[PDB]
Amino acid sequence: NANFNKIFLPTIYSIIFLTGIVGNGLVILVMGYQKKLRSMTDKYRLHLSVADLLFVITLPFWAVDAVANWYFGNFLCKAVHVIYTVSLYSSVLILAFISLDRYLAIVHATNSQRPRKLLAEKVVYVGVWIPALLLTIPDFIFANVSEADDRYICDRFYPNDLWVVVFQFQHIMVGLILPGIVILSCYCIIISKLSHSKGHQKRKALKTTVILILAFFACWLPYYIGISIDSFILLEIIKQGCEFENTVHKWISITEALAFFHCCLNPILYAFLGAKFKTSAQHALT
Amino acid sequence: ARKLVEQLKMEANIDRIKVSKAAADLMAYCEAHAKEDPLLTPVPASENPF
Amino acid sequence: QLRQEAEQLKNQIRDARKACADATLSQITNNIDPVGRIQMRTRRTLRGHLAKIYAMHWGTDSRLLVSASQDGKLIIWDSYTTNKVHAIPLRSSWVMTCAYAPSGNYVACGGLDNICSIYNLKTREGNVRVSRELAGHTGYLSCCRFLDDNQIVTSSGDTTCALWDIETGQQTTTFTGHTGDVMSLSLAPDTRLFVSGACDASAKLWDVREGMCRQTFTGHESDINAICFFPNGNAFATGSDDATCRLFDLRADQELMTYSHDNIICGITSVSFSKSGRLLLAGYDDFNCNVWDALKADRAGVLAGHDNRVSCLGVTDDGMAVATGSWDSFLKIWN
Amino acid sequence: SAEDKAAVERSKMIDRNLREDGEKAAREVKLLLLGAGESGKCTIVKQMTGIVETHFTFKDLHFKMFDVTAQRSERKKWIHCFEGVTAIIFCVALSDYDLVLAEDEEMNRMHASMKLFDSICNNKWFTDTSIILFLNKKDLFEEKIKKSPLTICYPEYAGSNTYEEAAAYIQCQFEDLNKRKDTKEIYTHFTCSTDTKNVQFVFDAVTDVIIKNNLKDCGLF
Ligand SMILES: c1cc(CN2CCCNCCNCCCNCC2)ccc1CN1CCCNCCNCCCNCC1
Ligand SMILES: CC(C)CCC[C@@H](C)[C@H]1CC[C@H]2[C@@H]3CC=C4C[C@@H](O)CC[C@]4(C)[C@H]3CC[C@]12C
Repeated sequence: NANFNKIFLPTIYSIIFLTGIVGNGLVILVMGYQKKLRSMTDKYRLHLSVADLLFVITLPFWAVDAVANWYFGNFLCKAVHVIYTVSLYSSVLILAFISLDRYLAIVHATNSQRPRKLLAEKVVYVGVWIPALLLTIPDFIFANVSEADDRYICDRFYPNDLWVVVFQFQHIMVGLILPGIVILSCYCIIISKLSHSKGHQKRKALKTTVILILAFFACWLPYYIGISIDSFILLEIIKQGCEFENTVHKWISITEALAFFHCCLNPILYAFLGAKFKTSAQHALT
Repeated sequence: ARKLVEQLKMEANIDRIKVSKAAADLMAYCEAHAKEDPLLTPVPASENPF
Repeated sequence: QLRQEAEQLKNQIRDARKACADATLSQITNNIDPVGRIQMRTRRTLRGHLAKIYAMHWGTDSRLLVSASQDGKLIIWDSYTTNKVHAIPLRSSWVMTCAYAPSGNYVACGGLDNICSIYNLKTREGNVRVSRELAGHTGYLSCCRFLDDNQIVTSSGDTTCALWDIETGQQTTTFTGHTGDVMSLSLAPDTRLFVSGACDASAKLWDVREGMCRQTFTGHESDINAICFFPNGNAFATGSDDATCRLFDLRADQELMTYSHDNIICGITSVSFSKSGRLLLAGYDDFNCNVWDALKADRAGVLAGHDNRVSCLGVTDDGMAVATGSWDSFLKIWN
Repeated sequence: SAEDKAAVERSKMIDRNLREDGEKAAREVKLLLLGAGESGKCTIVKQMTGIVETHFTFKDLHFKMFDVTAQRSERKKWIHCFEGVTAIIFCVALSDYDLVLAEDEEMNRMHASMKLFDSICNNKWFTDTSIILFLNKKDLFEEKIKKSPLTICYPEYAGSNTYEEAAAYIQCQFEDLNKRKDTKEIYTHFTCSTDTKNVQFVFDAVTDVIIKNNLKDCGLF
């Protein structure tokens, strides 16, 4: 029933678009109107906010496509896919880099001031934006608009199923396993050193760290699972009827709509929770 | 405390003037040099170094 | 026995001061046209300091200035083009004052180290070197000014002032009489007298050549943090920690005008005048600077551009611009 | 106009030098020493004209120590210059309870020490600045307390005349004066004869303070 899709997905897309644009605009406005020097964690905030801004601005086209199928041309779909891929990969890579920086700052408190600066100023650029641009070549090559029945739809069109399987595996590998392992390892090492502490300031940070981990996986773990099962269907190793395929499709759509919430949750978690950012915003407002 | 008494005696034997005369002198000085004051009267950007 | 004589002398002084009080300033200044609301906009924003800024001083050419910070830096800027001309690293990073020689050849600095350092700028080799070091004060230095290339007058935290000799490095004259710590100092335009405002809520007028105090002015409730002469050299203005400013006249030997407001409760860190002496710039602890009216005692403008307490304030010789420096590590020029 | 280009190049060079100097200076640790009538500058100076700066290096860390016991001016007029130091080291003489000031015999010496500690701790400038407490002269205190009961200083003391109990009571009384329990911490250590634990204790306290500051800087809390 297309009623569910038409009445359910565009509304969520619009709400996510509004919340994300508001949050990222506020974060950019606060960061830009900063008179003092830029710390090692404000650059990460700027990178994350930019990536979320691109991911937010690529939403209205998907919302329209949900309402009325694609009629915007061929080049525009390629541009939308490229922007979507760039933002999606850059966001998680920036999150992993932030986790590594926090691990360096906490565990190696006194003898880690040069490694963090070098890591940011060079490795952020290289390892966040070069792998993100190199992964948009399939978007340039295959993302084309095609007419099916009386409708026009645009998405990646592979020659056969082998390319679909290998590219889905690459998507899973680059989107979940690597940033997931980095974030989990760094934050689990950080937590273990703050659990036995007695000070007040070492109990709030813990209460803020164990949240972040969840906010990653609870946003991303189900969605890839939906893909992980789906690829197994394409490999002819899972054998049930068309009902299983239909419910897998519905699960993937719903959970992707859920996972699109990172672009608006990240400003809440990585920026608005800290007291330093709130004080800076209060000075910037006045 | 002889030094304090001597200082008070030294600083007490002076001739003062009326407050009105000093106020009038200050007002006259302020009025006379009011023309040459870039802060009181804005200066056009042609002659503004900043 | 001496107490009775001192009380009688003080009573006679008060009676003489009250006798000469014919009419107040506000009574006879009511006919002049009030100045319009002053709106100054920042032109330059000098940056490069990494800590609080505690002093500044314009040059006599109205283009170069010097600023002292707690990061152990004394920077000579170029206000016109924002370029930094010099950046001298200090031996001690706890500095509270700075000065710029009238000839432009030397600079001075001092602070908690109890030593006034004179650095030479116009050197043949092009490298700034410590010209001289002056020691002998038993309290922290709070202000130091240049009479000429060979004489410097300092005020210390041991309730004393001193007139030195840079060539020999020895104290020439010592001014004593203050009870609390001396926090400010201002030289007369003719370099024949000066004033000192201390923590005993009183100001004193000293003669450089004679070496003896001439007049004493009182009327404040807390420590005096700043002082500045009127452009004609016949009056001065003081600011204290009880959120008020006062104007004293040497000839009348009594207070003339007071500047205060009910919305202000924090003290003044610095005061300055204008070229014609019509405006009384003052710096407050509430991150703001205020432009008063020296004749009508009415506020006429608020300069708000700093995120921290304003610590130093200055006006060029020709009055083209006003520079303010705060604990925000940023100087700002207003025109 | 080669003069303008030369001026711009010189400005850029000195700006780069200033940035390098600031980056180098931000890696150092700064400690401020406070004391009592004894000035609290006996053990720490030896274990390693107004303000005295002492530099040393322990475990690849540069420590600077500022002693201001020669500044007999108004403390209110220069105490804001030290806002931002890593920590304040405060010395208390344990074997000093049953003594009176030479200037004023009425006032107790340890009472004056507690008053000054309370004044320093609750200052508006030192809100997030931690305090490391060193209780000097423990052997003399142990030898003296047996002959002289600990009642001339604490009339409300009720316990056995034992060194451990009295030391714990004194430490508790000194730590009870803190009011900002949620923004600053107080570290207590009984100074020992060997010069291998005092600097180690200071190193550990500074490391903990640095970790707590990085928690705020990173935005975790
Ligand atoms: C991915 C996979 C699947 C599973 N199958 C198809 C995979 C082919 N291989 C057949 C194997 N199974 C056939 C039958 C069972 N699975 C159902 C379909 C379903 C949906 C998606 C998500 N894309 C991502 C495209 C990029 N745009 C992102 C935003 N777009 C928002 C629009 C709604 N989201 C659809 C868009
Ligand atoms: C379309 C895609 C490729 C655009 C990529 C733009 C990225 C690479 C750009 C956009 C804005 C840039 C930031 C703008 C300002 C600063 C402040 C500086 O002190 C450090 C670098 C930093 C944080 C930049 C890093 C690079 C940055 C994040």
